[PDB]
Amino acid sequence: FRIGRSTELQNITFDMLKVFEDHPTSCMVNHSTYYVHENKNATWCLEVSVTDVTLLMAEHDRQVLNNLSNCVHPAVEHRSRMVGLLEWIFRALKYDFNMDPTPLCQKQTSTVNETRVQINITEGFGSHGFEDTILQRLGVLFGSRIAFSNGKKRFLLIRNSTWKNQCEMNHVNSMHLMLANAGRSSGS
Amino acid sequence: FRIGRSTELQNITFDMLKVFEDHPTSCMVNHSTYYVHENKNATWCLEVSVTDVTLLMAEHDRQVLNNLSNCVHPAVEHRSRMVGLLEWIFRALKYDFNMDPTPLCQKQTSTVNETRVQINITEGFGSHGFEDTILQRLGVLFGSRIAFSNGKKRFLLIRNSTWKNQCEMNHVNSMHLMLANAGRSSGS
Amino acid sequence: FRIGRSTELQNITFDMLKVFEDHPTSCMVNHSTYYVHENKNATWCLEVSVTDVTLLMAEHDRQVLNNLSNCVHPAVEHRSRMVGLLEWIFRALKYDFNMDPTPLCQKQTSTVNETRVQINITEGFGSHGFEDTILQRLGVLFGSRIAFSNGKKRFLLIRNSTWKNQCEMNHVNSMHLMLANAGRSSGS
Amino acid sequence: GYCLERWMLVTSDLKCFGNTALAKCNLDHDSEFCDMLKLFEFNKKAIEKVNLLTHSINALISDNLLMKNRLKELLNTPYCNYTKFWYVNHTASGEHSLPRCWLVRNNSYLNESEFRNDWIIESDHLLSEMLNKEYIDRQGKTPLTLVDICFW
Amino acid sequence: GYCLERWMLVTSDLKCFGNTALAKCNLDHDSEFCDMLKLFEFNKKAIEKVNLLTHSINALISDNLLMKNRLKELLNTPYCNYTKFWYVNHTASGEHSLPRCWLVRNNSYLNESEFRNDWIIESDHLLSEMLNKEYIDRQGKTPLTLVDICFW
Amino acid sequence: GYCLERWMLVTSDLKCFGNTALAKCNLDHDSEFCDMLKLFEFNKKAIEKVNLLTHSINALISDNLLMKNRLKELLNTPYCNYTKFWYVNHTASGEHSLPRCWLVRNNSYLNESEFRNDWIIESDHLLSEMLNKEYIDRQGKTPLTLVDICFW
Ligand SMILES: *[C@@H]1O[C@H](CO)[C@@H](O[C@@H]2O[C@H](CO)[C@@H](O[C@@H]3O[C@H](CO[C@H]4O[C@H](CO)[C@@H](O)[C@H](O)[C@@H]4O)[C@@H](O)[C@H](O[C@H]4O[C@H](CO)[C@@H](O)[C@H](O)[C@@H]4O)[C@@H]3O)[C@H](O)[C@H]2NC(C)=O)[C@H](O)[C@H]1NC(C)=O
Ligand SMILES: *[C@@H]1O[C@H](CO)[C@@H](O[C@@H]2O[C@H](CO)[C@@H](O[C@@H]3O[C@H](CO[C@H]4O[C@H](CO)[C@@H](O)[C@H](O)[C@@H]4O)[C@@H](O)[C@H](O[C@H]4O[C@H](CO)[C@@H](O)[C@H](O)[C@@H]4O)[C@@H]3O)[C@H](O)[C@H]2NC(C)=O)[C@H](O)[C@H]1NC(C)=O
Ligand SMILES: *[C@@H]1O[C@H](CO)[C@@H](O[C@@H]2O[C@H](CO)[C@@H](O[C@@H]3O[C@H](CO[C@H]4O[C@H](CO)[C@@H](O)[C@H](O)[C@@H]4O)[C@@H](O)[C@H](O[C@H]4O[C@H](CO)[C@@H](O)[C@H](O)[C@@H]4O)[C@@H]3O)[C@H](O)[C@H]2NC(C)=O)[C@H](O)[C@H]1NC(C)=O
Ligand SMILES: *[C@@H]1O[C@H](CO)[C@@H](O[C@@H]2O[C@H](CO)[C@@H](O[C@@H]3O[C@H](CO[C@H]4O[C@H](CO)[C@@H](O)[C@H](O)[C@@H]4O)[C@@H](O)[C@H](O[C@H]4O[C@H](CO)[C@@H](O)[C@H](O)[C@@H]4O)[C@@H]3O)[C@H](O)[C@H]2NC(C)=O)[C@H](O)[C@H]1NC(C)=O
Ligand SMILES: *[C@@H]1O[C@H](CO)[C@@H](O[C@@H]2O[C@H](CO)[C@@H](O[C@@H]3O[C@H](CO[C@H]4O[C@H](CO)[C@@H](O)[C@H](O)[C@@H]4O)[C@@H](O)[C@H](O[C@H]4O[C@H](CO)[C@@H](O)[C@H](O)[C@@H]4O)[C@@H]3O)[C@H](O)[C@H]2NC(C)=O)[C@H](O)[C@H]1NC(C)=O
Ligand SMILES: *[C@@H]1O[C@H](CO)[C@@H](O[C@@H]2O[C@H](CO)[C@@H](O[C@@H]3O[C@H](CO[C@H]4O[C@H](CO)[C@@H](O)[C@H](O)[C@@H]4O)[C@@H](O)[C@H](O[C@H]4O[C@H](CO)[C@@H](O)[C@H](O)[C@@H]4O)[C@@H]3O)[C@H](O)[C@H]2NC(C)=O)[C@H](O)[C@H]1NC(C)=O
Ligand SMILES: *[C@@H]1O[C@H](CO)[C@@H](O[C@@H]2O[C@H](CO)[C@@H](O[C@@H]3O[C@H](CO)[C@@H](O)[C@H](O)[C@@H]3O)[C@H](O)[C@H]2NC(C)=O)[C@H](O)[C@H]1NC(C)=O
Ligand SMILES: *[C@@H]1O[C@H](CO)[C@@H](O[C@@H]2O[C@H](CO)[C@@H](O[C@@H]3O[C@H](CO)[C@@H](O)[C@H](O)[C@@H]3O)[C@H](O)[C@H]2NC(C)=O)[C@H](O)[C@H]1NC(C)=O
Ligand SMILES: *[C@@H]1O[C@H](CO)[C@@H](O[C@@H]2O[C@H](CO)[C@@H](O[C@@H]3O[C@H](CO)[C@@H](O)[C@H](O)[C@@H]3O)[C@H](O)[C@H]2NC(C)=O)[C@H](O)[C@H]1NC(C)=O
Ligand SMILES: *[C@@H]1O[C@H](CO)[C@@H](O[C@@H]2O[C@H](CO)[C@@H](O)[C@H](O)[C@H]2NC(C)=O)[C@H](O)[C@H]1NC(C)=O
Ligand SMILES: *[C@@H]1O[C@H](CO)[C@@H](O[C@@H]2O[C@H](CO)[C@@H](O)[C@H](O)[C@H]2NC(C)=O)[C@H](O)[C@H]1NC(C)=O
Ligand SMILES: *[C@@H]1O[C@H](CO)[C@@H](O[C@@H]2O[C@H](CO)[C@@H](O)[C@H](O)[C@H]2NC(C)=O)[C@H](O)[C@H]1NC(C)=O
Ligand SMILES: *[C@@H]1O[C@H](CO)[C@@H](O)[C@H](O)[C@H]1NC(C)=O
Ligand SMILES: *[C@@H]1O[C@H](CO)[C@@H](O)[C@H](O)[C@H]1NC(C)=O
Ligand SMILES: *[C@@H]1O[C@H](CO)[C@@H](O)[C@H](O)[C@H]1NC(C)=O
Ligand SMILES: *[C@@H]1O[C@H](CO)[C@@H](O)[C@H](O)[C@H]1NC(C)=O
Ligand SMILES: *[C@@H]1O[C@H](CO)[C@@H](O)[C@H](O)[C@H]1NC(C)=O
Ligand SMILES: [Zn+2]
Repeated sequence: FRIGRSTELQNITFDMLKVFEDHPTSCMVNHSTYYVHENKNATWCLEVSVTDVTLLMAEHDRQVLNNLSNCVHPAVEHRSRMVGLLEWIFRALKYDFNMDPTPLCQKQTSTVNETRVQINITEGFGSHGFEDTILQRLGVLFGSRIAFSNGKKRFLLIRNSTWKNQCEMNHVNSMHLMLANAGRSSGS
Repeated sequence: FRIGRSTELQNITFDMLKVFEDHPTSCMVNHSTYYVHENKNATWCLEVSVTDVTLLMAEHDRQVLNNLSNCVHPAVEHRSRMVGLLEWIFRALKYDFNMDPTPLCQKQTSTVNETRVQINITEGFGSHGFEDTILQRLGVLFGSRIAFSNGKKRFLLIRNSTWKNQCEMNHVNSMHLMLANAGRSSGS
Repeated sequence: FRIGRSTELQNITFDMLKVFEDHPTSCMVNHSTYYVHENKNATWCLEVSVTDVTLLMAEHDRQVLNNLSNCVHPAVEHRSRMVGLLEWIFRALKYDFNMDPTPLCQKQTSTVNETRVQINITEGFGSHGFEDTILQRLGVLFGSRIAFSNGKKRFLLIRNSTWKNQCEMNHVNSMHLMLANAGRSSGS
Repeated sequence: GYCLERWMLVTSDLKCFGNTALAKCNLDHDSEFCDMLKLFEFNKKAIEKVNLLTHSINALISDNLLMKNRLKELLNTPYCNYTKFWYVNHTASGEHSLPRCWLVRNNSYLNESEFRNDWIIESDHLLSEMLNKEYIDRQGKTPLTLVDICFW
Repeated sequence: GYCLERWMLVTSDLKCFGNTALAKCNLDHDSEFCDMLKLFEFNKKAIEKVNLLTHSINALISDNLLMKNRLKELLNTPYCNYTKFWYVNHTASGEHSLPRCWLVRNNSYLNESEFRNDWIIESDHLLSEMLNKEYIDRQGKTPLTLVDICFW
Repeated sequence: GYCLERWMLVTSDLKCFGNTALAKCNLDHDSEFCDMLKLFEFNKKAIEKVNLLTHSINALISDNLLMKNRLKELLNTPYCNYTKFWYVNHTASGEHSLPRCWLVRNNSYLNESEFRNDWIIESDHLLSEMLNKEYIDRQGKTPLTLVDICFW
């Protein structure tokens, strides 16, 4: 691009792969579905979804009360990394376990082979504006416009899954995730 | 105002109403009595006071243990907004429910039509300097000189009341309140 | 020092004693042993050590669950200051009592005259990277290179002791300690 | 430059600040006026529905400057309460300084004499700036080679 | 000046930016390019084992600038997504401006005309800068007393 | 300029730093010396009873600069330990640069040669600054119109 007879408009594009290969990243499939990935070579991931379907019940499932680690089965080989990444996500949400609604996770004898963590974001369950806080935090973390949309039941659900390259990693999302988790060790 | 033969001193005064109409604000009646207003048109408010009178007792009243929302009666129409504003206040105090003294709130069968939250700031009840921390936080939040004054019983009491234009709103107080509550949704 | 025929290299050394006489400070004996001191004239202190032998057991000792102040005997004259300094240390470590492993402190009927607080940093007890997080936080706080060293049992132990001038005062360590504890009252 | 809306101020008049004075906002971190301008600009662009003020309040309002002013207020020291700002205006030319906070003591605005030394030098500086931009403006257009030719 | 390794960029070419342009990084707080340079320098000096990126991510990346760009993205406003940066280069001399972020709308890079005023005037500044450093360079070497003697 | 108290230093001598050198503190964010000056000023004005140092420690001490220096210390890289600061002083005139931190390696102060390039060029800048303020001072007083008349 030639601005004038002695001036040219030039550009450079960065490659942020080696900076963020070994750190947690995230990406958006659509405005309701997000994926968090421990590092590039991890064969598993955690998807975060805004749902209108009640998947866990207080009468059948476990309350997360300072025991989030119990929500992952002891036989999972990446159990420690899974619990870590769950904590990374909870810090990224600015979640306050003292005042925010108590999350639910699946019963210990669940037949389904995935870890569910359910936060009730239905209006009136938490304080006024708690659901808007969660949706706007999702927009900050993943670039979601779900907060900018039109009182039924909603839930923020984090479930584990196998990594199938569902979405391409976003290094801006990586910077948001790491900034919300300053001081927590990462990178191998 | 004239400085020299070719220059003048002049000023502008800002109007901060439209910026802070829809957000929580606060006001100082005197150095011991404070009001937090959820927004300009709200007919209720939360009074925060430094008292020497024991109003709630551990033997008769409930202690706040991850259930602050239970301290507001379910029949209150603005219950969700009141619980939210209480959380805004606790978050503006930099309160740590893990290490700070457990707050008390009124019993379920209380005859008085007030939601009362009591924090014991008597010397020796918490760690050394906890009461000074609370009073200096009150000074930062509301402009209080109570910390800069002359070991009896003291309490920080947050009760609910009807808005009666007890003060005039302060946008510096609003700025402090919002800065302590960054990311929490507000404004309607 | 003479840089040239008309210039010189000059230096000034600061004396930060009077700035930090009345505030908590910390020292490194070696890469595993650190001491936190309330102020210059305090006759007690708290040492923080990375140890390889368990001192407290879940079967015999007390879990720290919103009751850290119970870990100091009521008869201690500096009990309130000791509990405060323990909270200052826990804030300096960026400890999250909701998601981090529950600390242990000694039983009520303990024969030893020490207040022990034990955090299990053995690999697998917490989430992945928790021990590295703690060791790197120790490096940030005291200048320790223990994180930069070569899966046996490991613990972070805070015990109380008498100040015997174990180190020299370090004002960089004081600055880190105060930055992690912004807003908490100190200085007498 | 940037023109303040009528609802922003209380004087019921149009106040436009030139870009020359407002260019100092980016470098300065102790200017409460620039924080107020950022807040007003964010609110204006939001008005013209989800309120995002809590997400950007850190980026618009400096917490350290607000803390410093509050601590000055608690110690009965002159402080900024983010309401009134003074600036020096060259009436003949229209050039003006970046507005500075009008300090407050005992719930009363500081009198003009009590910060006279503040608005004297500023005025002087303004004049000096008006005598320093002219040299830079000419130097921007004419290269050094042309001046060298005139010497010989 | 400082230059970027082959793995840093995607153009498979060597890119050295002079210290004159990079000197504006310390004063500016709205430059995403300087934040990217700080990240890349930290990563490079770490590569040449404990990763300390989470300890210094605040020091390298401005949370306020990232938050502002994210909020612009959420409002369907042009924003920086920290990938492509444009700069004005004086080809004959090699002097160049500090690179600025190439904005994005609708998941598409902003077209050159859509921010023409950003790089027209910027280009002008470059030329003016190249005509202002010459005066300062001469003024740095020759004292004012020598000029006074020439007058008399 | 601002002059340090006897108890602030360990040399048992009076050290006054001019306002010209200290004016760079506001723009700079990597100067540990300016952070030390802010701490000392806050302490002095507090001494001349509630201590408010924990409320303003963030405003006086940059956590990012401290974290960067600590991380350099942990990696066995030269770092600032906030104790000794060096500056270049023009003995004949008394003008001086803003003091910069004397780095430390292996619990030992860095030798003068190991950062010679830091204080060679710095010294040069001082002289250049002493030859650049004179031009600006004259330009501040005399307008451009007077110079134009002399040309014709
Ligand atoms: C994290 O940790 C929390 C606690 O800190 C766990 O929550 C507890 O989970 C246990 C085990 O499932 C629950 O115990 C069961 O509760 C029921 C009775 O509890 C009464 O009291 C609680 C007060 O805590 C009330 O909420 C509840 O309504 C009841 O009034 C029964 O369903 C169960 O009875 C079973 O055991 C008894 C004897 O042991 C048998 O006779 C019964 O037939 C039956 O088998 C059982 O006692 C406990 O209630 C939960 N507490 C709370 C507060 O919710 C979380 O599960 C844990 N999370 C993870 C992920 O580990
Ligand atoms: C997402 O998260 C979920 C939930 O946390 C994970 O699902 C768990 O996966 C583990 C393995 O990683 C499962 O554990 C395995 O289950 C099998 C046996 O289960 C039966 O166990 C007894 C047998 O009668 C009964 O209760 C019942 O029939 C159960 O179905 C076996 O495959 C494994 O046992 C074998 O290996 C272990 C360890 O090597 C040995 O001790 C055993 O002897 C045996 O050789 C193992 O126990 C676990 O059940 C799953 N949890 C749930 C809740 O279903 C997902 O793996 C995870 N996904 C990703 C991608 O991360
Ligand atoms: C937030 O949540 C907390 C708990 O998480 C609530 O605090 C509990 O409140 C309940 C209901 O008032 C209390 O239960 C009552 O406690 C007494 C006996 O409790 C023993 O154990 C507790 C340990 O938890 C000790 O503190 C206490 O000293 C006792 O040793 C009795 O007063 C009550 O007995 C009543 O019920 C029984 C049968 O149900 C009857 O026989 C009796 O006659 C009587 O009616 C009752 O059990 C409980 O103790 C509280 N726990 C704690 C830890 O304080 C908060 O109230 C809640 N806050 C809000 C705002 O909702
Ligand atoms: C500050 O906070 C306090 C405490 O949280 C609030 O006070 C509560 O106010 C609510 C209403 O907002 C009160 O609830 C109402 O009480 C009345 C009935 O109370 C009696 O209930 C039975 C009847 O025998 C007995 O236990 C006893 O006699 C009680 O006195 C009625 O006015 C209301 O009932 C009517 O409305 C509801 C809902 O519409 C219907 O379900 C009922 O059938 C009926 O039509 C209602 O229940 C509550 O009691 C108060 N709490 C306390 C602790 O006293 C303040 O309102 C709040 N103030 C502000 C300004 O925010
Ligand atoms: C901070 O607060 C926590 C609780 O909030 C305290 O932890 C409790 O400590 C008490 C003792 O101080 C423990 O009580 C003892 O526990 C055993 C039985 O507990 C059952 O249930 C708990 C669930 O809470 C399980 O962990 C446990 O395995 C058991 O299934 C027994 O050892 C004791 O019995 C004693 O009393 C009974 C009657 O009172 C007698 O018959 C017995 O002979 C014996 O004397 C006792 O009940 C309690 O379990 C602890 N809770 C938890 C969750 O760990 C911390 O100690 C406290 N910390 C500080 C520093 O104060
Ligand atoms: C580090 O932290 C530890 C643990 O918190 C502290 O050790 C405690 O120190 C206190 C004193 O500060 C000890 O309390 C004293 O113990 C003695 C009596 O203990 C016996 O008590 C009965 C008597 O039969 C039995 O249980 C048993 O035999 C005990 O050994 C006495 O010296 C004291 O009592 C006297 O003073 C009190 C108050 O003045 C009076 O009420 C009494 O009547 C009597 O006159 C006192 O009770 C406590 O036991 C220690 N804790 C532990 C766990 O051992 C360290 O002091 C602390 N160190 C530093 C440097 O800070
Ligand atoms: C998540 O939170 C929501 C919001 O509180 C919960 O849904 C609500 O559940 C309550 C009962 O717990 C429902 O109240 C009932 O409604 C009807 C009359 O409207 C009737 O069955 C009863 O008299 C009672 O009042 C309430 O309607 C319902 N709200 C909505 C919007 O559906 C939900 O249970 C929570 N889910 C989990 C998994 O935690
Ligand atoms: C708020 O905290 C204060 C401070 O701890 C509590 O007051 C204190 O209560 C204790 C008992 O719980 C009092 O101790 C008693 O004092 C006398 C002798 O001095 C005697 O009755 C007993 O032997 C016992 O030692 C203590 O004096 C008292 N302190 C003060 C300053 O009054 C208070 O109970 C707490 N209130 C609430 C509502 O939580
Ligand atoms: C601190 O945390 C560590 C790490 O989890 C705990 O040590 C671990 O303790 C478990 C039992 O609770 C040990 O598992 C046992 O190991 C052998 C076979 O390897 C056998 O005895 C049992 O079948 C069982 O699997 C585990 O080996 C052990 N890990 C290490 C590295 O020693 C420790 O108990 C915790 N300590 C405290 C005081 O909390
Ligand atoms: C900043 O301080 C000034 C006074 O120094 C305040 O202006 C006064 O406001 C009250 C209402 O609270 C009026 O009754 C007075 O007439 C005003 N005085 C003057 C001299 O104008 C102003 O409100 C303060 N602003 C804040 C945010 O505290
Ligand atoms: C920044 O935005 C640009 C487009 O404006 C993105 O570049 C696109 O990347 C996708 C893959 O995600 C490619 O398929 C497209 O071909 C690219 N488009 C162009 C025009 O180059 C870029 O990935 C974005 N970066 C981030 C971090 O979000
Ligand atoms: C900064 O580092 C210097 C050395 O590089 C420290 O000065 C030494 O202090 C010890 C006491 O700890 C004295 O015994 C030495 O004689 C000093 N050495 C020199 C060369 O002066 C200084 O204490 C350090 N400051 C901090 C805050 O760590
Ligand atoms: C402040 O000024 C007011 C108004 O004159 C006066 O009443 C008061 O005593 C002064 N001092 C203090 C400390 O408030
Ligand atoms: C953005 O541009 C795309 C591509 O042309 C178009 O499909 C879309 O409608 C535009 N608007 C929005 C709000 O996404
Ligand atoms: C972008 O602008 C150029 C001219 O600079 C024009 O040729 C081109 O068509 C434009 N692209 C689009 C997609 O409008
Ligand atoms: C640092 O220098 C000291 C003093 O000479 C020396 O003993 C030590 O080996 C050096 N290296 C390290 C890594 O400490
Ligand atoms: C430090 O450098 C000086 C010259 O500037 C030299 O004389 C001296 O020996 C050096 N010191 C060490 C310890 O190498
Ligand atoms: Zn800055």
